[PDB]
Amino acid sequence: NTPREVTLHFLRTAGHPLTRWALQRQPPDPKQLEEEFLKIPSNFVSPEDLDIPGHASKDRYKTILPNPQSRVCLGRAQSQEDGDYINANYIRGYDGKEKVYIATQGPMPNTVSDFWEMVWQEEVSLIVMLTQCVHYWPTEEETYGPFQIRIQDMKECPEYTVRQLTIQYQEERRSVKHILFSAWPESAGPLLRLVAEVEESPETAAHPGPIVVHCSAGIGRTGCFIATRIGCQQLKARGEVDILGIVCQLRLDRGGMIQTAEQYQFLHHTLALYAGQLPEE
Repeated sequence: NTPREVTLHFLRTAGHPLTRWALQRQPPDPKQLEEEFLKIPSNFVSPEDLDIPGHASKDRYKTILPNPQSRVCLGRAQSQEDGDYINANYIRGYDGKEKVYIATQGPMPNTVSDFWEMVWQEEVSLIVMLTQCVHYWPTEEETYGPFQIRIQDMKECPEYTVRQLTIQYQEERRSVKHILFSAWPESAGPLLRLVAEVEESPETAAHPGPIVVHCSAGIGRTGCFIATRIGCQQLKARGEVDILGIVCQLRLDRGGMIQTAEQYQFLHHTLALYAGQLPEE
């Protein structure tokens, strides 16, 4: 069978379930975790696999491309702009539940309207931004294509900034919550606090929409955050986590999720911290 079907077979059958006790008390050593990560195929799509004319000006990186099986197709809200193309994929969440996250690259000045279009059509109530990219949100009030965004409220937390945005499209207004994480990491503390912030965030849309997560390329820091979230959900609900199975399921939705083995080993560390933080009850 073809190397492409070898890739698909590995990402569907590989799994290393770890009990809450094994993750905390006897975890795989870094050498084993590194070999395990290196076995996982990147699942990158080549420019030859996409037949979407005029997409290259929309991409930040020519090598990092959205998988066509699960990419986000834009609607027709924009007039001075044809094409349904955005560098973004739908990500399955806990138990392979459909469209729980959208992993996307950092918006370029020419893709800012495309980004706000996605937020509107997908009924997104929450955006998580991971950084240490152009500012696509206004300081007070800006118009981006057919969309008007206004800052309603802004609070400063020791680790992330929370903005309450209102997106306006003709007669319709929607509320979107925006969290900007600053420290991305040295420690996993701030990351679990970010996850708790996401967990405490109410749905503000008519129908539950996916959570937009981005960094710059939308695969590295984006991939860790989503894997942490699902991993926390596995530990809370089951008492075990299959980290290898999570990463593999991510690679199927978007190629290249989690770039480095350091990120893989930190992922084990974060979920180990979370396990100790669970109710006693």
